[PDB]
Amino acid sequence: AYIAVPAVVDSRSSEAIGLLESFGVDAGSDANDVSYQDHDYVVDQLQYMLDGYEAGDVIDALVYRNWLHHSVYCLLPPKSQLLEYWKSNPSVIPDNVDRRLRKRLMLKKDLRKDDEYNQLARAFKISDVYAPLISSTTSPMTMIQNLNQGEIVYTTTDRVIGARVLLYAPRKYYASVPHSRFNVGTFPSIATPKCSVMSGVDIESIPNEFIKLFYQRVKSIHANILNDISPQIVSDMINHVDVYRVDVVNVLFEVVDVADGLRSVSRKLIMHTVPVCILELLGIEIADYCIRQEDGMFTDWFLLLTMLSDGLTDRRTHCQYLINPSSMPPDVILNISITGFINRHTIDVMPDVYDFIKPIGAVLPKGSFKSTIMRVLDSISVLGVKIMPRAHVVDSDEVGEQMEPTFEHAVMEIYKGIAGVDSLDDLTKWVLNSDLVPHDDRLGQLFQAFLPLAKDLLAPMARQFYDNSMSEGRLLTFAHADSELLNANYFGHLLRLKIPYITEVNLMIRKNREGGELFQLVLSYLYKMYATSAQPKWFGSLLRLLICPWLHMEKLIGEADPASTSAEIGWHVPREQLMDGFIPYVSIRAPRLVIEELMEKNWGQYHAQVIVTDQLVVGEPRRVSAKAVIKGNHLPVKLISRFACFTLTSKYEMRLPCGHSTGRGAAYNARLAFRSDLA
RNA sequence: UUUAAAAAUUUUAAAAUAAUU
RNA sequence: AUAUAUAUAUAUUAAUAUAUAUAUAU
RNA sequence: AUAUAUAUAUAUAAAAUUAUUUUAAUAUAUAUAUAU
Ligand SMILES: [Mg+2]
Repeated sequence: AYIAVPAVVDSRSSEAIGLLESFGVDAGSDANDVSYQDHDYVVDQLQYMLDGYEAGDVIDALVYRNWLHHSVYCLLPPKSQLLEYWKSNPSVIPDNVDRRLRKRLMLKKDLRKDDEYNQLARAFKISDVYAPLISSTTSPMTMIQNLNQGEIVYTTTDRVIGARVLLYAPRKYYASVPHSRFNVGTFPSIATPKCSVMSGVDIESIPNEFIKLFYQRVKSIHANILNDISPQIVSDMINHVDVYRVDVVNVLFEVVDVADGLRSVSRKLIMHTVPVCILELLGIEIADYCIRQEDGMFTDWFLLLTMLSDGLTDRRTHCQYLINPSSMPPDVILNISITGFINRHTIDVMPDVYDFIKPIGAVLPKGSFKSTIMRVLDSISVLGVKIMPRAHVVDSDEVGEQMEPTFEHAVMEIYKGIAGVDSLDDLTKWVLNSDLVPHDDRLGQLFQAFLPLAKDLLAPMARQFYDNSMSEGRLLTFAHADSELLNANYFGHLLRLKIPYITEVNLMIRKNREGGELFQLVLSYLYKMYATSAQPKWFGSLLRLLICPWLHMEKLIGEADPASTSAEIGWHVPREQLMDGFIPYVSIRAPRLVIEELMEKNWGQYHAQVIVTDQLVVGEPRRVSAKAVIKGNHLPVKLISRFACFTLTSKYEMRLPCGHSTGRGAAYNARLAFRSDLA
């Protein structure tokens, strides 16, 4: 038998990870008959072969492979070096080769200029000697056919796909498996009657993007002849822990209005890739739930779910939904009822944009729940780590509040430029009519005045504020539009974000804000008009990274020794220059065997000017604030491998638990240095 | 009966000088 | 005695900054 | 923890349009002619 899965299957590691409990199969037992297959090199060959050929030809060829039929290529050097190898060590010559050619190669002459051997080599071709010879222009369908029928195939090129490539001659003449009745691996085929494909995982959620292309192309042409089997059917047929790889499903639920004992389904939705660990933690299963529980504010485990995922779309009309944040009708979600779970798979929580250790700027619209998400995020501290303290995050209003006329006060006086308004309430009435969605022309006349305030005041103030903030440690900073972080030249990762709710209603729900609620809302419209359209991309994309890796590591280092499983890596200054103390800058947490490996890495080729001060901090541990400015290069994440759970924010500060006296401050030209205990 | 029209192609890849965006 | 071209032959392949180790002194 | 001398290694400076000038021995030896 043979089964194909949407994932890169390997015979070494895929047994360790399993992949079958991954996709949701109950293979767990003394099964030892589901033998995997090596498709790493096959994916690499597919990528290399799409470079020259066409995707349709390559995929429609590779689909007709009999993966349970062992075979192999072996490439020949070109004709010249081939003949050189025929000559030297001549007792390997196939008998097809011409009698004259063999009789002339068996001679010990220099072969400098043999008048007849030159002709005999000119009229010699490789294709006649070795029978199955693929081509330099094979037009690959015969490649897969010849791999299907036979044991060895002879190529004169490297662009081949289907099996491994073996060398024919020694390296000089070139330039620079048992079955188990339940074989599995990627790349479905239709070679036999027993090839099956495991359904249950959507096509748009496949993460590899080459397996994804292969599946799309094969499933749009061979839909009616493929054998689909779900994870339950596969289960019935059968019957250095990596962090940042989490299992995700999505929840199927509908809205219910249980008034006076009469159930009434109202709407059906899909939560779109909440991670499985959070559903396990919160104890979510098939039952009814109330998602407010008091005073019309969400119960906040529901808020955590909605903020840890992508967004929910209606199942009737396949479009996004954006559930209502208020508690006023027409639409109010007060009671839901989860009904099932569909496609499960792993994803890489580490975004590709994040490779170096640097600050993070998360742009959100105005009316989002930034305050409540901060209140909910500052509490988590898994292994005594405090993954996101409240002091490491920069509020969105801070850069505008630090001005003599603050920014919002500066824009409140904008009604003087209009032809005639005479008051802020008349401005809010002249802009949007008797609901939101203001008049676009009037909003444009207002934006032409709002813009110079944002380009001439806010940008110059922010260009200094973000520098001052970057000096004193990594911080997670928010904003109301990417243009704020782009005009003011912001350093760090620029993550746009978005929330699954209607943010414009929060601007009416919240009361005690400067100016009327209508003014806050018009201000949000102006920021949204100053936005430079680009994909906001689902706020949960960040919170999933923030939370998920720690929960997994808590299973591995839940009970080990804190001294043996810990570390900290900061800027070092020698015991002199007191006219040793290091600023932390990072706090690693990982098993002992990886701390041993991190203990020996360089960590010293990274420099920065640390400027210690003499100011005291109200916090308990007696410590003095400091600063630091990296010079040359930034710490890449590869050093802190995928097996440790580090922190993303940190303040710069030094503790002084010896001879308490703060003298004069200074700059010292620190050097990075690993700092753990004995372990 | 002897003479003659002859091809005006490119975008010419790099290295130095000068002018410009 | 010098050089140029003619035929052949032969060999042949073409500023600043930083890091590391040695030594001497503190 | 540092200073000086030494040795080794590394990083840094672009694209386009226009016009002009230069890019088939490397060397020697024998036989031929010529010039100084
Ligand atoms: Mg210019």
